[PDB]
Parts: sequence; structure tokens; C-alpha cells
Amino acid sequence: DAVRDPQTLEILDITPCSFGGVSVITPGTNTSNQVAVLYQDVNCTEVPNVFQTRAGCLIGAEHVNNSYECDIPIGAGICASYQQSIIAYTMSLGAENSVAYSNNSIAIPTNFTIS
Amino acid sequence: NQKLIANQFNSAIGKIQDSLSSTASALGKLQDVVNQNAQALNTLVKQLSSNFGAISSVLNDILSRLDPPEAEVQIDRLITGRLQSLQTYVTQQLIRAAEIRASANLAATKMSECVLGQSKRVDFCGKGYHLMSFPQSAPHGVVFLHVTYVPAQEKNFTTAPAICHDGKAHFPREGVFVSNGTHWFVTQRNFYEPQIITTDNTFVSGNCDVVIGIVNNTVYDP
Amino acid sequence: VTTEILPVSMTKTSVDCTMYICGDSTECSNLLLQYGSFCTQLNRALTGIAVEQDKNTQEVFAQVKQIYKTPPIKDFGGFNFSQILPDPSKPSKRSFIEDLLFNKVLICAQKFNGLTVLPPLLTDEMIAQYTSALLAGTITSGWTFGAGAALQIPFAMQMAYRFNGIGVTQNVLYENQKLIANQFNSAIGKIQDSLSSTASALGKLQDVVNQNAQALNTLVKQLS
Amino acid sequence: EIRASANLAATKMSECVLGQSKRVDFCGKGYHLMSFPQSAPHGVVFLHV
Ligand SMILES: *[C@@H]1O[C@H](CO)[C@@H](O[C@@H]2O[C@H](CO)[C@@H](O)[C@H](O)[C@H]2NC(C)=O)[C@H](O)[C@H]1NC(C)=O
Ligand SMILES: *[C@@H]1O[C@H](CO)[C@@H](O[C@@H]2O[C@H](CO)[C@@H](O)[C@H](O)[C@H]2NC(C)=O)[C@H](O)[C@H]1NC(C)=O
Ligand SMILES: *[C@@H]1O[C@H](CO)[C@@H](O[C@@H]2O[C@H](CO)[C@@H](O)[C@H](O)[C@H]2NC(C)=O)[C@H](O)[C@H]1NC(C)=O
Ligand SMILES: *[C@@H]1O[C@H](CO)[C@@H](O[C@@H]2O[C@H](CO)[C@@H](O)[C@H](O)[C@H]2NC(C)=O)[C@H](O)[C@H]1NC(C)=O
Ligand SMILES: *[C@@H]1O[C@H](CO)[C@@H](O[C@@H]2O[C@H](CO)[C@@H](O)[C@H](O)[C@H]2NC(C)=O)[C@H](O)[C@H]1NC(C)=O
Ligand SMILES: *[C@@H]1O[C@H](CO)[C@@H](O)[C@H](O)[C@H]1NC(C)=O
Ligand SMILES: *[C@@H]1O[C@H](CO)[C@@H](O)[C@H](O)[C@H]1NC(C)=O
Ligand SMILES: *[C@@H]1O[C@H](CO)[C@@H](O)[C@H](O)[C@H]1NC(C)=O
Ligand SMILES: *[C@@H]1O[C@H](CO)[C@@H](O)[C@H](O)[C@H]1NC(C)=O
Ligand SMILES: *[C@@H]1O[C@H](CO)[C@@H](O)[C@H](O)[C@H]1NC(C)=O
Ligand SMILES: *[C@@H]1O[C@H](CO)[C@@H](O)[C@H](O)[C@H]1NC(C)=O
Repeated sequence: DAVRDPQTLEILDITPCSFGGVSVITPGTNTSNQVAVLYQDVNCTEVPNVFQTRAGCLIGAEHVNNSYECDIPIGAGICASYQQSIIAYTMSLGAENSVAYSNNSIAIPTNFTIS
Repeated sequence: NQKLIANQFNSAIGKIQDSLSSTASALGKLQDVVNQNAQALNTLVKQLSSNFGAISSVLNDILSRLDPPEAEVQIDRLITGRLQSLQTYVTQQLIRAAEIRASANLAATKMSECVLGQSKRVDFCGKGYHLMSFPQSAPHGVVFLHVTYVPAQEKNFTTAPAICHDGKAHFPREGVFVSNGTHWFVTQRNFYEPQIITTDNTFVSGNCDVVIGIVNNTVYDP
Repeated sequence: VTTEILPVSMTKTSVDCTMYICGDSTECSNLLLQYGSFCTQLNRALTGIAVEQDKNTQEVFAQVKQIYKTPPIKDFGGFNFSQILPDPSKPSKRSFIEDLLFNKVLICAQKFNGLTVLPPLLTDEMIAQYTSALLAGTITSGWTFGAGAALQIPFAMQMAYRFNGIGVTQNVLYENQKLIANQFNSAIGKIQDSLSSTASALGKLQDVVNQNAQALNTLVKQLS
Repeated sequence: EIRASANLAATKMSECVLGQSKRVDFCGKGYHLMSFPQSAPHGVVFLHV
């Protein structure tokens, strides 16, 4: 991981050239032939709608501020879906619900369903 | 509600019928098992086309060209590779079989506890309060139709842990105390059904100076 | 209060078979093709594991449909939850106890051989949100949130149901409500101190980490 | 092994957190009242009351 140069006695560090897996994000071909590509654990400055995330550099997916239920997982909280074009978003964990708690209030079902 | 319950049940069964007829992916858990084993066999068979360093993947071709002193060397390369490929297959099947065994044990447990009984284990026999279940046969598997009771329409009520009648603290025997804003009733917890509070549906223990949140009301004694 | 610790997931490693065996070598890579699909099925086996680890996490924590929240006024009949509920003063909305667990429980050298690590689908912040929702539900609706819509119920009444469940009448709770709240609050404090003090308390999770670290170090050293 | 542990953890979440268990020594030692999940590195911690 390091070498002393033979002409000038300089110490150099050696790192591998950037590499990583390449994953293709796609809706099925029944819907679209449009794809997005994830360069896993790679910087967006090393690879050559470019979104840098923890999982890697995601290219071809439009990043939006709207969360949705998870469709195609990317990793690190990011999912992608086809909605048309491919988009990337932080997945929602579900709708929020503040429970109307008080020391003297009880909810009681008045009906039921059979599921 | 017997007529309603029968209708809700019959409707829910019809929904299963349509869901299964429509959604191809519904049985993905069983199809995945089939696919994993199919891939394992296709991989095993395709390995027979590998040379593994030999002059040929075909044993007959090695033997048609070479005499034993040379053929054995080429054959040893195929044996090593084919034996290794077969060992890999078997190991994967033993691990995969263990997963299926665990699933089968779970299925057997559900059969006993969900079909041959009524479970009090939450989310074990479906999502909701388990009533009953019905097994159905499936390719290399079992499908359970879990019938559950689920609370529906909503209403808020005022409550209290106890009622102060004669200075004594009255607690509900089976349900909870509720109020509609003017009158107090006792009702079963999972279904609103208010009843007049009487000495027959409450019990008495201690006095009103200990219970936090106790309210004043009348307990009737027919 | 008893602490039970269980592994849920494993680090999602990914090993590139060709890179590992024949890193940056065309001559080696071609020889490796004589072994057929061995690399394809090894890459597949590890991929299957990685997928499973996200599934394991999802099945344990995503059991709640909605993200429930507690009210601004935490009046739970004398029962204190500040140790197990989130404290938003910091970027990660974890509880005090969770911070202790997290604080208690090389990668370049490994990575350089085609050994990458994939991030979990659910980040620590999302796991914390799920546990907060499960906890908020447990506290404000008891078990009803697990069988449908969450009912609201006073915490003391919820406890009364739980006492009935164990064969103890309701008045025992109410008559001793102050004592019970104190015993509970004290027991929680004991957990806080036990975790702060005993390093080995989370050995079950650390052991999983250690086994996987050894497996990778062994794999990498074999290249020598 | 991890899958088995995760399945156990998922079972406990449902039966110990989203309910009250009558299974002895399943949700702690004693008569189970309730439990609270806590997040942990690659795992879950249950506080069983
Ligand atoms: C409880 O809910 C059920 C539906 O799940 C109600 O039944 C429906 O009532 C409407 C009229 O408002 C009818 O048009 C539907 O056809 C009924 N459905 C079924 C399956 O019968 C029922 O009336 C509700 N009960 C109470 C007391 O509110
Ligand atoms: C609380 O419930 C009681 C009992 O049903 C209600 O009192 C009745 O009100 C009806 C009119 O809707 C009268 O015809 C009955 O004679 C009343 N019964 C009694 C015993 O007084 C009461 O109105 C409800 N309160 C609220 C706020 O809804
Ligand atoms: C419930 O009713 C009792 C009386 O039956 C109330 O008792 C009074 O409490 C006040 C405050 O300490 C005293 O000044 C009165 O002298 C008490 N009255 C009697 C007859 O002893 C009690 O406060 C009521 N509780 C609620 C919540 O309304
Ligand atoms: C709930 O418990 C927390 C501690 O877990 C209480 O906060 C502490 O209060 C004491 C004073 O009595 C301070 O010295 C500590 O530094 C506080 N600790 C923290 C983390 O803030 C809190 O007051 C209790 N809540 C209620 C309603 O009693
Ligand atoms: C039941 O046991 C509890 C302790 O677990 C008793 O509470 C303690 O009482 C002593 C006095 O003898 C106090 O000094 C302690 O501070 C109390 N501890 C707590 C947590 O409150 C309680 O008195 C006993 N009850 C009965 C009926 O014997
Ligand atoms: C040749 O190598 C020696 C190493 O001691 C170094 O001092 C010298 O400067 C080098 N000469 C050139 C032209 O690089
Ligand atoms: C897939 O394409 C076929 C046409 O070849 C169509 O009939 C079917 O409904 C499509 N399914 C989906 C989910 O798009
Ligand atoms: C990519 O490089 C930039 C510098 O141009 C740096 O600031 C950023 O943090 C790097 N991102 C990753 C994932 O390495
Ligand atoms: C999300 O909103 C912020 C402003 O709060 C903005 O700066 C950011 O660019 C937006 N991101 C996307 C993907 O729209
Ligand atoms: C109960 O009251 C709260 C307000 O505190 C309200 O938001 C909620 O919708 C009410 N629920 C029902 C069933 O009325
Ligand atoms: C119930 O909560 C209210 C605040 O919302 C408080 O004023 C009241 O005293 C509490 N009741 C009891 C019995 O503690």
C-alpha cells in the first residue's frame, strides 16, 4: 500500500483506481425501456439527472422531495419508482398519526369488519 | 349481527377469489422456491459443459483420442470439477432444505394453532383478532385463509378508572366505564355497548381516596 | 424490567468473485471461465443473503402501518418514558437508552480486494422512527394499534388491563398506582445504569459483528 | 442463524409489544405486562416489563 521511489526517496501511497458494482434500476419492460444506473460506492466525479447518495451515484433518476412507499430499493433510505420517468426519493415509513391521548379519553369501536 | 357477519365473511371470501384470479405475484413465496431449485439444477447441468482445464468437457472425446496414460490426466480434471460442482449443489440443497423445514414447521404450528384452535398470539394467525382459519392446498405448500375480527367505526368517549358511589370505589368487572357527556355506562372493551352501571357488573374495593381519576356517579342495586 | 437482546440483521457484504480471484488480470480471468458458473452462483448466493438482511429488518420493525406520535404532554399516570422515547435535541431522533446501545456496539484494506459493503435499506434513523412509532402506540393505545386503528386509552387504564391479563385484579393497580409507577421508573433507571456500566451486556450483537469481521479477514488473508 | 433470530425478534415484537403474552418466559421472566422495543446496531433490544 506504499512504495519508496527508487530515484528520489519519496514515499508514495498506493490506492486502487475507483471501482464498484453497477446496478440497473428498471420498471419492467412491460411498462418502459427507460432505466437508471447506480454506480455502487462510487463518486459522481469518477463515473464519466445525477444524484449522489450513500448507496452510490445514481444516474437517470430524477431526485424529488416527495416521499412515497418504497418500490425499487436503492439503499440508505432511498427508493426509486416509475411515475412518466424514473424518480428517486427518500422512502416514507407510513403516514403520521398523532394519537389523541389524554388521561380521561378512550376510543371504543362501534362496529367491526370481518377480514 | 349474525346476518351482517355472514355477509362480511362471504364478501371477504369473494375478494380472495378475485385477488387470486387477478394477481399473478400473489403466490411469489411458492414460486420462488420452485425457481431457486430450477436454477440450482440448471446450474448443475450446465457445469457438465465446462472443461475445468481439460482438453474437452466431453468424456467420450477424451477417451476417443487419448490412451489411459494421458486420458487419466484429462479425466481427473473433469472429475475434480464435476465433483466440486456436485458438492456445491448438494450443500446448497441442504441449506435450502433447512429453510423449507423451518417453513414447514411454522406451517405445522399454524395448522395446529390457527385451524385446530383459536390463537391469542398477536399477528400469528393474520392481522386482527383471530377468529378461525381454513387451510388450502397449494403446489409444494399451504395457504391459510385467516378470518379475523377488526374494529371499524370510530367514536370518542370520556372515561374513568372507577366510580365513587357511597364513598366506596366501584370498578367494572368485565368492561370499562364510559360517558357520553352526561351519563355513565359500563361497556365491553372491543365493542360499544353501553349498559346501566349496577352492582351486578361492578365490584367494590377500597374507598374513593385512593383511586386517581375516580369520578362521582350512581351505581344501581335492583 | 428485563433486557433481551436479539440480532436482526447481518452486514450486507458483497464479494466480486472475479475481482477477488483474478483482480485486474485478463489472463487469469480467461482461465477462470473454465470453471463455468462457479463465480456466478457465488455472487448470487451473497446477493440473496444481502436481500434477506433487508427483509429481516423489515419484518422486525415495520409492523406498524402508521408512524404514531405521543402528545406534547406526557401524562402517563406517573409512568416516566423519557429514557425510551426520542429526545429531538439532537439530529438523530433516538432515545437515551438507544444512544447507549449504539455507542457500545480495516475496511479499506478489505475493500481493495473486491469486497464492498452495501448499506441497509433502512437507515438507523428510520429504525428509530419505527421503534418510536411502536413505542408511541404501545404507550397511548396499548395493544389496539396492533389489531387495527389505535384506540386512545389512559395509561393507568391500560395497565389495569395488563394486570387483569396476568390474573391480578384492577384495584390492585389503582390502589398501588403510585408504587407501581415508582417501581417501574426505578427499574428503567437500573437499565440505564446497567447499560452504561457493563460493556459485555450487548455481547450477542457484538458476537455477530465479530464473526463476520473474522470471516472477511480470513478471506482477505487467503490472498497471501 | 440470523434469519432465525430475526424471526424470533419479529415474533416477540408482535406478541410482546403489540400485545400481552401468556407464554411463560417468552417476554421476560415473570408475568408479562408489556414490552418496549429499542433500536440497536444490527438488532433489537426489548425491555420487558
Ligand atoms: C357496520 O358496517 C357495515 C359495513 O361494513 C354496515 O353495513 C352496510 O350498511 C350500508 C348502509 O349504510 C349498506 O348500504 C351496505 O350494503 C351494508 N354492508 C353490508 C355488508 O351489509 C352496517 O350497517 C354498520 N353497522 C352499524 C351499527 O353502523
Ligand atoms: C347519554 O345516554 C342517555 C341514555 O340513552 C341519553 O338519555 C336519553 O335521551 C333520550 C333522547 O335522545 C331520551 O328520550 C331518554 O329518555 C333519555 N334517557 C334517560 C335515562 O334520560 C342522553 O341524552 C345521552 N347524552 C348525550 C350527551 O348524548
Ligand atoms: C365526590 O363526592 C364527594 C362527596 O360525596 C366529594 O367530597 C367533598 O370533597 C370536598 C373537597 O375536599 C370537601 O370540601 C367536601 O366537604 C366533601 N363532601 C363530603 C360530603 O364529604 C368529592 O369531592 C367528589 N369528587 C369529585 C371528583 O367530584
Ligand atoms: C423522567 O426521568 C428523567 C430522568 O430519566 C427526569 O429528568 C432528570 O431530572 C433530574 C432532577 O430530578 C435532573 O437532575 C436530571 O439531569 C434529569 N435527567 C434528564 C435526562 O433530563 C425527568 O424529570 C422525569 N420526568 C418526570 C415527569 O418526572
Ligand atoms: C411492597 O414493597 C415495596 C418495595 O418494593 C414497599 O415500598 C417501600 O417501602 C419502604 C418503607 O418500608 C420505603 O422506605 C421505600 O422507599 C419504598 N419503596 C418504594 C419503591 O416505594 C411497599 O411499602 C411494600 N408494600 C406493602 C403492602 O408491604
Ligand atoms: C539517483 O539515485 C540517488 C539515490 O541515492 C539519488 O540521490 C540521486 O539524486 C538520483 N539521481 C537522479 C538524476 O535522479
Ligand atoms: C403486460 O403487457 C401485456 C401485453 O403484452 C398486457 O396484456 C398486460 O396487461 C401487461 N401487464 C402489466 C402489469 O402491465
Ligand atoms: C465526491 O467528491 C467531492 C469533491 O469534488 C466531495 O466533496 C464528495 O464528498 C465526494 N463524494 C463521495 C461519495 O465520495
Ligand atoms: C428540496 O427542498 C429544498 C429547500 O428546502 C431545496 O433546496 C432542494 O433543492 C429540494 N430538493 C429537491 C430534490 O427538490
Ligand atoms: C377524538 O378527539 C380528537 C381530538 O382530541 C380528534 O382528533 C379525533 O378525530 C377524535 N376521534 C373520534 C373518533 O371522534
Ligand atoms: C388530567 O389531565 C388534566 C390536564 O389535561 C389535569 O388538569 C387533571 O388534573 C388530570 N386528572 C388527574 C386525575 O390527574
